[PDB]
Amino acid sequence: YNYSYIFKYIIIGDMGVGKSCLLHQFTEKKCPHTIGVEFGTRIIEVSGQKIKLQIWDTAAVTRSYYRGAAGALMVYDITRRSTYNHLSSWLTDARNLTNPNTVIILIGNKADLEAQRDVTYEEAKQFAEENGLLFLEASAKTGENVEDAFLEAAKKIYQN
Ligand SMILES: Nc1nc2c(ncn2[C@@H]2O[C@H](COP(=O)(O)OP(=O)(O)O)[C@@H](O)[C@H]2O)c(=O)[nH]1
Ligand SMILES: [Ca+2]
Repeated sequence: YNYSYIFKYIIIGDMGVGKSCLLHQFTEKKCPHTIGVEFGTRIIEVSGQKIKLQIWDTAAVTRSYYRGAAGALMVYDITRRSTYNHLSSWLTDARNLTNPNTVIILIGNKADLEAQRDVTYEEAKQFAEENGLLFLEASAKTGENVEDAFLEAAKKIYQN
């Protein structure tokens, strides 16, 4: 496919929140023994425009990809409050290490584990709003809201 832009995304968050899984769900749209996908690409369509997305689970060239990041998916696990409590630390890196146009989107992953919910939708939304973040709850496992996660960022990126 004949893209016209390249948006670089980072994905960041505590270990085990589902970053690789989110990346794989988005880039393959579908192996516990594996380390887990680190990097991926996908040509999406956003406002009648074809854009190549580069997506990197980042946890020299790394610093240069950071500085050129159009978007940043900041991920927590809704079943583990500690991953939510670490969000201000990730946001500091996400802001400090990228550039002034970088669109940050908060993702509350593992939403399918509803019986294990440890963080409310509401408190997380208030954090997002306070910090000017887009915010979705998602499930990398089922695929619920995973495209929207990547596509919502991309639409806001395109407006600049
Ligand atoms: N139930 C559920 N498990 C998930 C989800 N996303 C990831 N996992 C599991 O969480 C574990 C760690 O996921 P991974 O993507 O490697 O996390 P990472 O360390 O953030 O890259 C694995 O056993 C995944 O199968 C999800 O949306 N729902
Ligand atoms: Ca990973």
